[PDB]
Amino acid sequence: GQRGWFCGSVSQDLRQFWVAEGGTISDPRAADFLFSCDASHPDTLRIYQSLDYIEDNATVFHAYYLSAVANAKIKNSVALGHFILPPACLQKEIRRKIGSFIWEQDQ
Amino acid sequence: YRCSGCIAVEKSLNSRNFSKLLHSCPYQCDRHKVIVEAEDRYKSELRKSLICNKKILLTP
Ligand SMILES: [Zn+2]
Repeated sequence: GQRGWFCGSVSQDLRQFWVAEGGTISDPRAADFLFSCDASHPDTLRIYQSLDYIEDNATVFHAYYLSAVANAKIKNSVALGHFILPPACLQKEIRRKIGSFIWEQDQ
Repeated sequence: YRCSGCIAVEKSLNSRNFSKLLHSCPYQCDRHKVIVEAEDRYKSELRKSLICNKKILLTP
């Protein structure tokens, strides 16, 4: 049983794969999996500013998680944590903080 | 190699369980330490926006 929704800005390919394979597939408003290929001004904002996101009851994953699984053997491997999709207002600083060298660590 | 989110392969893990998974995990990789701290900042500011606004008053 794996319910999952997709913001408007998601490739139909990814939605098709979700339909085709997984647990029992369903795609309601609330769901169990929150997928998106965007975090700027799509439907996804309605997650980020929900109380569930504030109270750690909602994590948005990048819908390319499904692409990674489709190009894996079946469903094995492909940990979710790699596809955490944070709010776009954070991403600029997340990249830099990760990319920076040890002699920099600017903050 | 143990590190939640990088070994997040087990079934039943989803968007409701995940945030609590990492927080509960004794050992976290740098990438997820960064993302978590970044997300906590965002969530803090939503809360502090609700409690501050510019008009909301604190009165019994
Ligand atoms: Zn990790």
